Parts: sequence; structure tokens; C-alpha cells
Amino acid sequence: EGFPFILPKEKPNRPLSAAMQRNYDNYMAPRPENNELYTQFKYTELKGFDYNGHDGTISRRDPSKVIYENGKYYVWYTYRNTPTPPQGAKNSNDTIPSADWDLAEIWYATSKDGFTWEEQGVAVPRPPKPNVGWRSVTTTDILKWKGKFYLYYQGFMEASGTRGDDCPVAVSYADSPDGPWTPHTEVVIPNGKKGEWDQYSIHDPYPIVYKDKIYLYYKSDFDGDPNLVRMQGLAIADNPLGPFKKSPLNPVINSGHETTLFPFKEGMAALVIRDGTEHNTVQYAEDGVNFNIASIVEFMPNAAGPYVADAFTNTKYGRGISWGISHFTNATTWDQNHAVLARFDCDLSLDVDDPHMKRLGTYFKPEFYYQMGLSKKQRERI
Amino acid sequence: QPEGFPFILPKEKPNRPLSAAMQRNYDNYMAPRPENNELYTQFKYTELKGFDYNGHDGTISRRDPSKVIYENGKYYVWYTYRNTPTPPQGAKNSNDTIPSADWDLAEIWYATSKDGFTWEEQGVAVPRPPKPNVGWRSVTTTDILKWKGKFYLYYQGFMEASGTRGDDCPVAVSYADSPDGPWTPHTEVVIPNGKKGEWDQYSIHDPYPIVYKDKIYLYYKSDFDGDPNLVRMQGLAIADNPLGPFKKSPLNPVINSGHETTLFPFKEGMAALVIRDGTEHNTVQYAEDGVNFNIASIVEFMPNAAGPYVADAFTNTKYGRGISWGISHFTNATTWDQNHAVLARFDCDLSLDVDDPHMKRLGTYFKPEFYYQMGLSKKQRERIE
Ligand SMILES: O[C@H]1[C@H]2OC[C@@H]1O[C@H](O)[C@H]2O
Ligand SMILES: [Ca+2]
Ligand SMILES: [Ca+2]
Ligand SMILES: [Ca+2]
Ligand SMILES: [Ca+2]
Repeated sequence: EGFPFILPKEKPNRPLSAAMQRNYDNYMAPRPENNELYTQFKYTELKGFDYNGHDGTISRRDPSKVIYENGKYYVWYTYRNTPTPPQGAKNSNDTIPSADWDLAEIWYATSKDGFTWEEQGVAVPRPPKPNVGWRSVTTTDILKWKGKFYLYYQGFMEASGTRGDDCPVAVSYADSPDGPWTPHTEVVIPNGKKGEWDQYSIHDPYPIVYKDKIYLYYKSDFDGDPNLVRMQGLAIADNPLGPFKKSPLNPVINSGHETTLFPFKEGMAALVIRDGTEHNTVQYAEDGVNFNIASIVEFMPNAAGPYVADAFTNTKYGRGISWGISHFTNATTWDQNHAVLARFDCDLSLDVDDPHMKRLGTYFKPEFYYQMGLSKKQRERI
Repeated sequence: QPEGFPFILPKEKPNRPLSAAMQRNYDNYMAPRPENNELYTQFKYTELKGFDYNGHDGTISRRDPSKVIYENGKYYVWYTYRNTPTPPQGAKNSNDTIPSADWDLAEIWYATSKDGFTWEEQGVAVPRPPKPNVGWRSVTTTDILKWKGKFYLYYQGFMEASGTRGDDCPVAVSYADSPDGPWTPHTEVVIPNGKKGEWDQYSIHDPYPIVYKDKIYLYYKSDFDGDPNLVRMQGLAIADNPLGPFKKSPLNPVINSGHETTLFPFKEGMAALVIRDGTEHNTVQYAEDGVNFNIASIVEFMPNAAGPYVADAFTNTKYGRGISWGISHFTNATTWDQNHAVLARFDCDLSLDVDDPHMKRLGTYFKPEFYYQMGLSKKQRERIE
């Protein structure tokens, strides 16, 4: 009569509470150990990147997916090297950046093992004014299509923060992952119309080959009262230079920030990080459009660029991920504002089985918790 | 080119085609954003003043606080209190004086405070009865109930040292006319174990009562399964009388995750902190009826084994207010060879009567060196290639 002591692998045929029904109906397994989309994340400090003594003049952030070509791993990222660290839009000009990603280029690095990288230099330079991206080219991601390579990126036309963090998405292309990279110059993912959620920002472009097409996911900042809202959308294309057609169901993900996705089984998995009600989840859509919570996780990577071996193969059954590159922002202090690249490792893979990536949390000593203390105003409130 | 979702986030679900995730954003939560979600919060921690732990050498441990209550112009809290010649040594090395585990050879002590930051430790509330009475080995993991002007503490009573054969710890109740005690033990079964083969057959842990729907709704946790690991879920049992016996919900488990139970009335329903383990760890959940719980928010750095101050815990409220502070614990506060736990204070906004945007940021983030401490093992590096 009572619920069994041995946890059933399949939903028992008995009256069940709403929470028990959900444990079976909503997740790939009724326990974390067998949930292929539950994981912990481990972090490794990269070697190979110089940040000018971390004085805020050099930043690297928002890595592309990692790919493997020419016997090595490649990664692209936002690279800012300015004499002055970021000063905010009001105090920016042609040489002083507004935000960490202002006045930036796309650079690239290679690696034999994903732990030590060698910086190769510029991939996408800033185009001349007034072309899309002249102010800053940022937040790129990579697609391979019919033997050629495409870097989609945010293309700033005014310093970030002038009205908001505003831009459309542009693209460059190459015959080799070593470049050189030719700009498409036209906008490829446009802003929405007046009054639409994506009218000011198309951020974090992230393409995956799926269902014979290019599924490119992005984020947009909207609302503003009381605060900005961030959600994620989708646009789909038959050719890498477009036309991209936005899903009529955007936003497809109701939380998160920077997009990170990968083919998984017949569907698409997504990391849903930092913001929104469903922050700190991995999510899954059977069709790449209708996303559900697949797991609840902690210490997620920021702006992950995983190694997705099956990102471009038009796979009919995605295997998932186990490592990549991510970032940490404001690595020192705000007056020397800059980001660093980092490595993460996890098990969101059908081809990796490591119970030591599947513990339920990471815990700390009391002193750590006391640092998340009450302010002066809070203690005064009582 | 399709007509787009609007720039201003609507307060109610708009009448337009929506993705499954946008539908859920409106359908499943109390609000379509964290700022207006009364069950979303952060947690802030404050070091308590008043408790000595023998220089943190592991001989003294305090853990599993009760709900905090207000009586006689002051705040009371009860907790597990261990004071032994040696720290815990494991099941194999335990004896009459040597504890096997942090909660072994312990009693229920209590403390009082004018403010909830400095505590005056009053001493024993529930002593270990003489063997072979329920709890002779250790009395632990208590929670408080006020019922028709009297007080009741529910607690685990160990029958042998944790980790040795015969270490059952059934729930016992003691009662008093004053929160100061003295406390009289009741020596009847309060919440029975499940029948053989059932999820709660060996364990009724972390008892936690709330007055609700004219009755006592007592939530607890059970350890079950075991292969590959134990599974923890939470159940409900209800009584007409504080002495019990309590009758189990036929829908147990009512919460599919979590660990130690912590709950509070909220609106016409009941909210719960779902901590550490299970698929739905790190959530606040809500049940309109106290039985059918849904995820209300996802949160981080949740308190362990929280005992909130729940002003309306006992008043049979028809609309609960929620919580904003209480006591919780930290385990293995120093090192394992000196194993002990400490009591801490937590503050939050899970309250209809508190509105603090500085309790409602979406995360707490650190410098790179913090994350590099969560690195790979040599074994993982070798595997990875
Ligand atoms: O424009 C934004 C985009 O790239 C830089 C800015 O912040 C994040 O990492 C991304 O959402
Ligand atoms: Ca990105
Ligand atoms: Ca796996
Ligand atoms: Ca408790
Ligand atoms: Ca509130």
C-alpha cells in the first residue's frame, strides 16, 4: 500500500502526490544519479592568456563553441585592449570604452588539450564606420556549413549603454578556421519592430545545425520596470547568410542570460543561467522550441562555449557535452573592469559516466556564509 | 518578421501563441518575474553570539534547531546539544562515552534571546531517558508545537549508536506547561514507521509540525532506497491531538526531494524549503492544500535544517504570512577528525510583510579563485585525457 522502499525506475501505478507524479513525468530519471542532464561543474584556470597584470586594459570573454580542425581545438572570443578600462557610456569616446565589451575585436586561440591555449591574434577586426560593428564586434559564435566557416557576432554601431546594450547581429566568413575573415556587412539577425521584446538587442548568437537547418538562438534585454528582463529566442535559416526567420513562439526560454545549447537525443538542451525564475537549470526541448526544466544545478558556467562535436553534423541523435570554455566577469575590481576566460568540465554527455560529477552540492565552512551578511540598512530594518 | 512578444512584460498571460516556456512562466509561478515572486529570496547569514564550542575541537556540537517561537517577552529555540570527552569516531569505535556520529550521545537543549542575534543558553529541555527507554542513547532533531496553551517537543530517540545494528530512532514527544519546562516524556508511539517494504519503514526524521486546517500537519523526512545511494523524500502525517498518534497522508511522499524538513503556512497553503538533495534541491515549493507541492522558485545558498520564526505556526491561520528569519546550522564546521556543527542565523524575504529588493538579487557571484577551488581530481584529469 505505502510508497515502496526501493525507488521504482518507472512510474508506479498508484495514486501519487503532485510532486511524486512530477518526479516521474517531468525528468529523464526519477533520481539525479541517472539524470543525463544533471551535473556539477568543475573549473580549471587556463594557461596562455596575458591580461596586462589585470589592470583592466585587457579583457577576454564570451567564448564561441570550441571546435576541432587541423588537429587542434579552436576558440574565438571578445578581445578588448584599451589604454583606459571601461568608463560607462557617458564618459566614453572614440578610444575610451563604455562597457567591458566596447571597442573590441574578435580574437582566437588554439590548443592541443583545452587547458593550455595559444593566442593567435585577430579574427574579426572592427569594420570602418558606419558599417554594422564599427564600434565593437563581440560575443561571437562559430558555424561550419558546407566546408566554410561563419562567425556570427554582435555588431555595435554606438557605445553600449548609449540607450541600452543595443545591437543587431552580423556575420563574417572564411574558408579556414585560421581566417582571414570576410565581413557580410549587412545585418543578419535583425532587431524586432517598435514595441517588440527584441527591438533593441540581439545578443549571444549561438547556431546549431538541426533538422537540416541552422537553428540560431539569441538573447534580448527587454522591459525595464522594475528591472530589465532577459529571455532567449530562436531564428532558423536554410543558408548561413539568411534569411533567418524568427520563431513565432519567441521567447523560447523564459530565463537565463547568455545562450548555450547543444543537440541532445532528438532534441536540444540549454544551459539557463543567472537570471529569471528558472535560473540555474539545464533545459530540454524535444523540438528545439518547447523547453522544459530538465535539472536544477549550481555554479553554472557563464557564457559557456562547449566543445560540441556534433554541432554541425546535422545529427539525428545528439550526444551532449562534457567540457568547454566560459568566463568570469569583473575579475578584479570595477575600476579595472575586465573578464577572463576559464575552462569548465561537466557530464552532460551520453558518452561520459562520472559519479564524481554528479554530487548534489558543494558546501563550505561557516566563514564563507558569513560573507553573505546583512547590510547596514537591512540590520537597521531589523 | 512574425509579430513579436511585447517589450513590456505583461503582468498576466497574454492572449497570443506562446512557447511552452513562456506559458509556464505565467501558469506555474506566483508572478512572471522574480521581483514580484513572494517565494523567491536570497539568504543572508549572521554569526550568532552566545554559544561556546570548546575552541571548536569537536567535543561540542549544536544542530537541527526547532522553529523559533516568542514566549514570555522573548525568543526561544531548542536544538541538538552534544558534549562528549571525544569527537565522533565512527560506528566501529563508539561506546558508552564515545559517540559514533555528530548527533550521538546528545540531548535537547534550549536558549533564549531578546533579538535573535545574541542567545542566552538555558541548558537541558529534554534529557536522555534511562535505558532501555526510547532515546536512552541520544535525543535529537526536535521541533516545537504550541497546542491549547501547552508546549510539545517532538524528537528522535535513538536506541543504539547511529551506524551500529539496532540504531532505530523513533519519534517521541515531551510536554510542558511552560517553554522553560520541566518536560515530561509521553512513552507512546507518535508517528509509526511505514510497514515493511515501504519508503518510511526505517526512519521518521526531522519532525516538523504546523497547525493547519484545524489539525497538526507534521512533515518529516525518510531515508530509503540505497542503490546506488540513499534517496530522501518528505512525508506528511496529521493528528487531532498533539500526543498523536499521527496518520500518514496516502499520497506520501509529498515532496520528491530535499533533506531536513522546513515549512510554513503561506496564503491558504503551505510553503517548504527543499534543500541539498533530490532533483528539486534548491527550491522553495508550495502546496495550496499542504499535500500537493509545486516548485515556487529556485534559490541558492539555502539554510540547512532551518528553524524559522513562524509567528503564525500555531494560530490556525486561514492566510499565512511567510517568514523572514530564523536559526539554521553548519555541519563539519572545522575538520572531520574534530567533527561538529554550529548554529547560525539566517535572514530572507519569504514574507507577505517584508519587501526588500536587496534580498532578491538573482545570484551571488565570486572571483575566479573561488571557482578554481572546485577543480578536477587527478582521476578525472586522467579520464578527460
Ligand atoms: O552584450 C552582452 C552579451 O555580450 C556582452 C554583453 O554581456 C554578455 O556576456 C552577453 O549577453
Ligand atoms: Ca556566447
Ligand atoms: Ca553522462
Ligand atoms: Ca528540524
Ligand atoms: Ca516579500
